[PDB]
Amino acid sequence: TDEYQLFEELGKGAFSVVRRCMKIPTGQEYAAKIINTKKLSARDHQKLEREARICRLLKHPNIVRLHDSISEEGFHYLVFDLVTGGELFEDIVAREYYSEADASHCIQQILESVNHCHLNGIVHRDLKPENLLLASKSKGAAVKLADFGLAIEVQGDQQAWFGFAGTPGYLSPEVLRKDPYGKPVDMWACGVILYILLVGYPPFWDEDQHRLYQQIKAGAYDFPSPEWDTVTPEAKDLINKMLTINPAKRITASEALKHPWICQRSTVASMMHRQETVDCLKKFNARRKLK
Ligand SMILES: CN(C)C(=O)c1cc2cnc(Nc3ccc(N4CCNCC4)cn3)nc2n1C1CCCC1
Repeated sequence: TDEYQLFEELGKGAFSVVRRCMKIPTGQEYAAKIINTKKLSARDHQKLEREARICRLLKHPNIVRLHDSISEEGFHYLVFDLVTGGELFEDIVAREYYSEADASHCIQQILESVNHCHLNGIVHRDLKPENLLLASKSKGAAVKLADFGLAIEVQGDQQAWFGFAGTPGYLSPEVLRKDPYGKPVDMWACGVILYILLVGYPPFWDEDQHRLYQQIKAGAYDFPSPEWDTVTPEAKDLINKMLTINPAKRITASEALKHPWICQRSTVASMMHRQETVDCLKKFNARRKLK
Protein backbone atom coordinates (compact mmCIF):
# COMPACT_ATOMS: atom_id res chain seq x y z
CA THR A 1 0.00 0.00 0.00
CA ASP A 2 2.77 2.41 0.94
CA GLU A 3 4.18 1.23 -2.41
CA TYR A 4 1.35 3.02 -4.24
CA GLN A 5 0.64 6.72 -4.69
CA LEU A 6 -3.04 7.67 -4.77
CA PHE A 7 -4.58 10.25 -7.10
CA GLU A 8 -8.03 11.24 -8.35
CA GLU A 9 -11.32 9.43 -7.76
CA LEU A 10 -12.47 7.00 -10.45
CA GLY A 11 -15.63 5.86 -8.66
CA LYS A 12 -17.50 5.72 -5.39
CA GLY A 13 -19.31 3.05 -3.40
CA ALA A 14 -21.15 2.44 -0.16
CA PHE A 15 -18.04 1.41 1.79
CA SER A 16 -15.40 1.72 -0.95
CA VAL A 17 -13.69 4.12 -3.34
CA VAL A 18 -11.80 3.66 -6.62
CA ARG A 19 -8.72 5.81 -7.19
CA ARG A 20 -6.09 5.98 -9.89
CA CYS A 21 -2.79 4.91 -8.37
CA MET A 22 0.77 4.28 -9.48
CA LYS A 23 3.39 1.78 -8.35
CA ILE A 24 5.97 4.23 -6.99
CA PRO A 25 9.25 2.36 -7.70
CA THR A 26 8.25 1.29 -11.24
CA GLY A 27 5.64 3.84 -12.33
CA GLN A 28 3.02 1.32 -13.47
CA GLU A 29 -0.50 2.74 -13.30
CA TYR A 30 -3.46 0.92 -11.78
CA ALA A 31 -7.05 1.38 -10.62
CA ALA A 32 -7.32 0.57 -6.91
CA LYS A 33 -10.60 -0.12 -5.13
CA ILE A 34 -10.04 1.01 -1.53
CA ILE A 35 -12.38 -0.66 0.96
CA ASN A 36 -12.49 0.52 4.57
CA THR A 37 -12.47 -2.87 6.29
CA LYS A 38 -13.32 -1.29 9.65
CA LYS A 39 -16.90 -1.61 10.91
CA LEU A 40 -17.66 -4.00 8.05
CA SER A 41 -20.43 -6.59 8.19
CA ALA A 42 -19.80 -10.31 7.94
CA ARG A 43 -22.04 -10.26 4.87
CA ASP A 44 -19.99 -7.43 3.37
CA HIS A 45 -16.77 -9.18 4.42
CA GLN A 46 -17.61 -12.30 2.41
CA LYS A 47 -18.64 -10.23 -0.63
CA LEU A 48 -15.20 -8.59 -0.60
CA GLU A 49 -13.25 -11.85 -0.59
CA ARG A 50 -15.66 -13.23 -3.20
CA GLU A 51 -14.84 -10.33 -5.53
CA ALA A 52 -11.11 -10.84 -4.95
CA ARG A 53 -11.46 -14.56 -5.64
CA ILE A 54 -13.55 -13.98 -8.78
CA CYS A 55 -11.21 -11.37 -10.26
CA ARG A 56 -8.17 -13.52 -9.47
CA LEU A 57 -9.68 -16.37 -11.50
CA LEU A 58 -10.44 -14.33 -14.63
CA LYS A 59 -7.49 -13.86 -17.01
CA HIS A 60 -8.81 -12.86 -20.43
CA PRO A 61 -7.85 -10.11 -22.92
CA ASN A 62 -11.40 -8.71 -22.67
CA ILE A 63 -11.59 -8.69 -18.85
CA VAL A 64 -9.79 -6.33 -16.49
CA ARG A 65 -6.73 -7.87 -14.84
CA LEU A 66 -6.38 -8.11 -11.08
CA HIS A 67 -2.82 -7.16 -10.15
CA ASP A 68 -2.83 -7.43 -6.35
CA SER A 69 -5.03 -7.96 -3.30
CA ILE A 70 -3.85 -6.23 -0.13
CA SER A 71 -5.06 -6.36 3.48
CA GLU A 72 -3.97 -3.49 5.74
CA GLU A 73 -5.07 -2.06 9.08
CA GLY A 74 -8.58 -0.82 8.34
CA PHE A 75 -8.26 -0.86 4.55
CA HIS A 76 -8.18 -3.39 1.72
CA TYR A 77 -6.98 -2.65 -1.82
CA LEU A 78 -8.12 -4.36 -5.02
CA VAL A 79 -5.49 -3.29 -7.57
CA PHE A 80 -6.28 -3.70 -11.28
CA ASP A 81 -4.26 -2.87 -14.37
CA LEU A 82 -5.41 0.59 -15.41
CA VAL A 83 -7.30 0.94 -18.70
CA THR A 84 -7.12 4.42 -20.21
CA GLY A 85 -9.47 4.32 -23.21
CA GLY A 86 -12.54 5.36 -21.24
CA GLU A 87 -16.03 4.02 -21.75
CA LEU A 88 -16.82 2.20 -24.97
CA PHE A 89 -20.02 4.23 -25.33
CA GLU A 90 -18.19 7.55 -24.98
CA ASP A 91 -15.66 6.46 -27.62
CA ILE A 92 -18.36 5.57 -30.15
CA VAL A 93 -19.93 9.03 -30.03
CA ALA A 94 -16.50 10.46 -30.89
CA ARG A 95 -16.27 8.50 -34.16
CA GLU A 96 -16.82 9.70 -37.71
CA TYR A 97 -17.76 6.22 -38.99
CA TYR A 98 -19.92 3.79 -37.01
CA SER A 99 -21.87 0.87 -38.49
CA GLU A 100 -23.32 -2.53 -37.61
CA ALA A 101 -19.90 -4.05 -38.28
CA ASP A 102 -18.39 -1.94 -35.50
CA ALA A 103 -21.27 -2.85 -33.18
CA SER A 104 -20.77 -6.50 -34.12
CA HIS A 105 -17.05 -6.13 -33.37
CA CYS A 106 -17.87 -4.67 -29.94
CA ILE A 107 -20.52 -7.24 -29.04
CA GLN A 108 -18.20 -10.05 -30.15
CA GLN A 109 -15.62 -8.85 -27.62
CA ILE A 110 -18.27 -8.51 -24.90
CA LEU A 111 -19.49 -12.02 -25.74
CA GLU A 112 -15.97 -13.44 -25.39
CA SER A 113 -15.65 -12.01 -21.88
CA VAL A 114 -19.13 -13.20 -20.88
CA ASN A 115 -18.46 -16.64 -22.37
CA HIS A 116 -15.17 -16.79 -20.47
CA CYS A 117 -17.00 -15.83 -17.28
CA HIS A 118 -19.66 -18.50 -17.73
CA LEU A 119 -17.12 -21.19 -18.66
CA ASN A 120 -15.55 -20.52 -15.23
CA GLY A 121 -18.88 -20.56 -13.38
CA ILE A 122 -19.12 -16.78 -12.92
CA VAL A 123 -22.20 -14.61 -13.56
CA HIS A 124 -21.49 -10.88 -13.70
CA ARG A 125 -25.14 -9.84 -13.06
CA ASP A 126 -24.52 -6.13 -13.84
CA LEU A 127 -23.49 -5.84 -17.48
CA LYS A 128 -23.93 -2.19 -18.48
CA PRO A 129 -22.05 0.56 -20.36
CA GLU A 130 -20.26 1.87 -17.26
CA ASN A 131 -18.56 -1.54 -16.99
CA LEU A 132 -17.55 -1.71 -20.69
CA LEU A 133 -14.21 0.08 -21.13
CA LEU A 134 -11.60 0.37 -23.89
CA ALA A 135 -8.03 -0.75 -23.24
CA SER A 136 -6.31 2.33 -24.69
CA LYS A 137 -6.70 5.35 -26.94
CA SER A 138 -5.07 3.20 -29.62
CA LYS A 139 -7.14 2.72 -32.77
CA GLY A 140 -7.94 -0.94 -32.11
CA ALA A 141 -8.28 -1.01 -28.33
CA ALA A 142 -9.87 -4.11 -26.85
CA VAL A 143 -13.12 -3.94 -24.92
CA LYS A 144 -12.63 -4.66 -21.21
CA LEU A 145 -15.37 -5.96 -18.93
CA ALA A 146 -14.98 -4.38 -15.49
CA ASP A 147 -16.34 -4.31 -11.94
CA PHE A 148 -17.23 -7.79 -10.68
CA GLY A 149 -18.45 -6.41 -7.35
CA LEU A 150 -21.87 -8.01 -7.89
CA ALA A 151 -20.64 -11.16 -9.65
CA ILE A 152 -21.64 -14.54 -8.20
CA GLU A 153 -20.25 -18.06 -8.41
CA VAL A 154 -22.46 -20.85 -9.76
CA GLN A 155 -22.14 -24.62 -10.16
CA GLY A 156 -22.66 -25.75 -13.74
CA ASP A 157 -26.15 -24.88 -14.97
CA GLN A 158 -27.89 -25.01 -11.58
CA GLN A 159 -30.20 -22.03 -11.13
CA ALA A 160 -31.02 -20.47 -7.78
CA TRP A 161 -32.38 -17.29 -6.23
CA PHE A 162 -29.11 -15.39 -5.80
CA GLY A 163 -30.78 -12.09 -4.89
CA PHE A 164 -32.14 -8.91 -6.43
CA ALA A 165 -29.06 -7.23 -7.91
CA GLY A 166 -28.28 -5.24 -11.03
CA THR A 167 -29.33 -2.09 -12.84
CA PRO A 168 -33.03 -1.51 -13.62
CA GLY A 169 -32.73 -0.99 -17.38
CA TYR A 170 -30.75 -4.21 -17.86
CA LEU A 171 -32.56 -6.52 -15.42
CA SER A 172 -33.77 -9.81 -16.87
CA PRO A 173 -37.40 -10.93 -16.57
CA GLU A 174 -36.58 -13.86 -14.28
CA VAL A 175 -34.80 -11.63 -11.76
CA LEU A 176 -37.84 -9.33 -11.74
CA ARG A 177 -40.20 -12.28 -11.19
CA LYS A 178 -37.86 -13.40 -8.37
CA ASP A 179 -37.39 -16.79 -10.06
CA PRO A 180 -34.20 -18.83 -9.76
CA TYR A 181 -31.69 -17.61 -12.33
CA GLY A 182 -28.13 -17.90 -13.57
CA LYS A 183 -25.95 -17.36 -16.62
CA PRO A 184 -28.81 -16.33 -18.97
CA VAL A 185 -29.26 -13.02 -17.11
CA ASP A 186 -25.96 -11.80 -18.54
CA MET A 187 -27.24 -12.63 -22.02
CA TRP A 188 -30.41 -10.60 -21.49
CA ALA A 189 -28.23 -7.63 -20.56
CA CYS A 190 -26.09 -8.17 -23.67
CA GLY A 191 -29.32 -7.97 -25.66
CA VAL A 192 -30.15 -4.58 -24.15
CA ILE A 193 -26.60 -3.36 -24.79
CA LEU A 194 -26.68 -4.62 -28.38
CA TYR A 195 -30.01 -2.83 -28.97
CA ILE A 196 -28.47 0.41 -27.69
CA LEU A 197 -25.35 -0.06 -29.82
CA LEU A 198 -27.50 -0.17 -32.97
CA VAL A 199 -29.93 2.73 -32.47
CA GLY A 200 -28.65 4.66 -29.43
CA TYR A 201 -31.61 4.26 -27.05
CA PRO A 202 -32.68 1.41 -24.76
CA PRO A 203 -35.31 -1.16 -25.76
CA PHE A 204 -37.08 -0.78 -22.38
CA TRP A 205 -37.58 2.62 -20.78
CA ASP A 206 -40.12 4.48 -18.69
CA GLU A 207 -40.09 7.38 -16.26
CA ASP A 208 -41.83 5.18 -13.68
CA GLN A 209 -39.61 2.27 -12.66
CA HIS A 210 -42.72 0.12 -12.10
CA ARG A 211 -43.80 0.53 -15.73
CA LEU A 212 -40.25 -0.29 -16.83
CA TYR A 213 -40.36 -3.63 -15.03
CA GLN A 214 -43.70 -4.54 -16.60
CA GLN A 215 -42.15 -3.76 -20.00
CA ILE A 216 -39.15 -5.98 -19.26
CA LYS A 217 -41.19 -8.91 -17.92
CA ALA A 218 -43.42 -8.73 -21.01
CA GLY A 219 -40.57 -8.32 -23.49
CA ALA A 220 -42.29 -5.15 -24.72
CA TYR A 221 -39.61 -3.99 -27.14
CA ASP A 222 -39.87 -3.41 -30.88
CA PHE A 223 -37.89 -2.19 -33.90
CA PRO A 224 -39.68 1.04 -34.84
CA SER A 225 -39.39 2.82 -38.15
CA PRO A 226 -37.53 4.60 -39.62
CA GLU A 227 -34.26 3.95 -37.76
CA TRP A 228 -34.63 0.14 -37.76
CA ASP A 229 -35.64 -0.08 -41.44
CA THR A 230 -31.92 -0.04 -42.30
CA VAL A 231 -30.83 -2.59 -39.68
CA THR A 232 -30.13 -6.02 -41.12
CA PRO A 233 -32.53 -8.89 -40.35
CA GLU A 234 -29.66 -10.90 -38.87
CA ALA A 235 -28.98 -8.12 -36.34
CA LYS A 236 -32.63 -8.09 -35.25
CA ASP A 237 -32.47 -11.89 -35.10
CA LEU A 238 -29.56 -11.88 -32.65
CA ILE A 239 -31.29 -9.27 -30.48
CA ASN A 240 -34.51 -11.31 -30.54
CA LYS A 241 -32.62 -14.40 -29.36
CA MET A 242 -30.98 -12.47 -26.51
CA LEU A 243 -34.24 -10.76 -25.45
CA THR A 244 -36.05 -14.10 -25.24
CA ILE A 245 -38.14 -14.24 -22.06
CA ASN A 246 -37.79 -17.99 -21.54
CA PRO A 247 -34.28 -18.27 -20.01
CA ALA A 248 -33.71 -21.84 -21.21
CA LYS A 249 -34.28 -20.95 -24.87
CA ARG A 250 -32.39 -17.66 -24.61
CA ILE A 251 -29.21 -17.83 -26.68
CA THR A 252 -26.04 -18.55 -24.71
CA ALA A 253 -22.76 -16.69 -25.12
CA SER A 254 -21.12 -19.59 -26.96
CA GLU A 255 -24.10 -19.80 -29.32
CA ALA A 256 -24.12 -16.04 -29.94
CA LEU A 257 -20.43 -16.04 -30.89
CA LYS A 258 -21.44 -18.46 -33.68
CA HIS A 259 -24.31 -16.29 -34.95
CA PRO A 260 -23.77 -15.19 -38.58
CA TRP A 261 -23.97 -11.50 -37.66
CA ILE A 262 -21.03 -12.06 -35.27
CA CYS A 263 -18.78 -14.67 -36.91
CA GLN A 264 -19.64 -13.82 -40.54
CA ARG A 265 -19.56 -10.10 -39.80
CA SER A 266 -17.81 -8.94 -42.97
CA THR A 267 -20.57 -10.36 -45.22
CA VAL A 268 -23.67 -10.10 -42.98
CA ALA A 269 -23.38 -6.88 -40.96
CA SER A 270 -24.18 -3.63 -42.75
CA MET A 271 -21.34 -1.19 -43.34
CA MET A 272 -23.58 1.87 -43.65
CA HIS A 273 -22.83 4.77 -41.33
CA ARG A 274 -25.48 5.26 -38.65
CA GLN A 275 -25.10 8.91 -37.67
CA GLU A 276 -28.52 8.97 -36.00
CA THR A 277 -27.24 6.23 -33.70
CA VAL A 278 -24.19 8.32 -32.83
CA ASP A 279 -26.50 11.29 -32.17
CA CYS A 280 -28.83 9.28 -29.94
CA LEU A 281 -25.95 7.73 -27.99
CA LYS A 282 -24.67 11.22 -27.18
CA LYS A 283 -28.03 11.96 -25.56
CA PHE A 284 -28.06 8.52 -23.90
CA ASN A 285 -24.63 9.17 -22.39
CA ALA A 286 -25.72 12.63 -21.24
CA ARG A 287 -28.75 11.23 -19.40
CA ARG A 288 -26.55 8.62 -17.71
CA LYS A 289 -24.11 11.26 -16.46
CA LEU A 290 -26.90 12.87 -14.41
CA LYS A 291 -27.51 9.76 -12.29
C1 LIG B 1 -12.09 -1.16 -9.60
N1 LIG B 1 -12.85 -2.35 -10.11
C2 LIG B 1 -13.62 -3.20 -9.18
C3 LIG B 1 -12.81 -2.68 -11.53
O1 LIG B 1 -13.39 -3.60 -11.95
C4 LIG B 1 -11.99 -1.77 -12.48
C5 LIG B 1 -10.79 -2.14 -13.12
C6 LIG B 1 -10.38 -0.98 -13.88
C7 LIG B 1 -9.28 -0.71 -14.73
N2 LIG B 1 -9.21 0.48 -15.29
C8 LIG B 1 -10.13 1.42 -15.08
N3 LIG B 1 -9.94 2.70 -15.75
C9 LIG B 1 -10.97 3.76 -15.79
C10 LIG B 1 -12.34 3.46 -15.66
C11 LIG B 1 -13.30 4.49 -15.71
C12 LIG B 1 -12.84 5.79 -15.90
N4 LIG B 1 -13.78 6.92 -15.97
C13 LIG B 1 -13.60 7.88 -17.09
C14 LIG B 1 -14.41 9.17 -16.94
N5 LIG B 1 -15.76 9.01 -16.56
C15 LIG B 1 -16.24 7.71 -16.27
C16 LIG B 1 -15.24 6.64 -15.81
C17 LIG B 1 -11.45 6.01 -16.03
N6 LIG B 1 -10.58 5.02 -15.98
N7 LIG B 1 -11.18 1.19 -14.27
C18 LIG B 1 -11.33 0.00 -13.67
N8 LIG B 1 -12.29 -0.50 -12.82
C19 LIG B 1 -13.52 0.28 -12.34
C20 LIG B 1 -14.48 0.47 -13.61
C21 LIG B 1 -15.32 1.47 -13.22
C22 LIG B 1 -14.36 2.51 -12.33
C23 LIG B 1 -13.31 1.77 -11.82
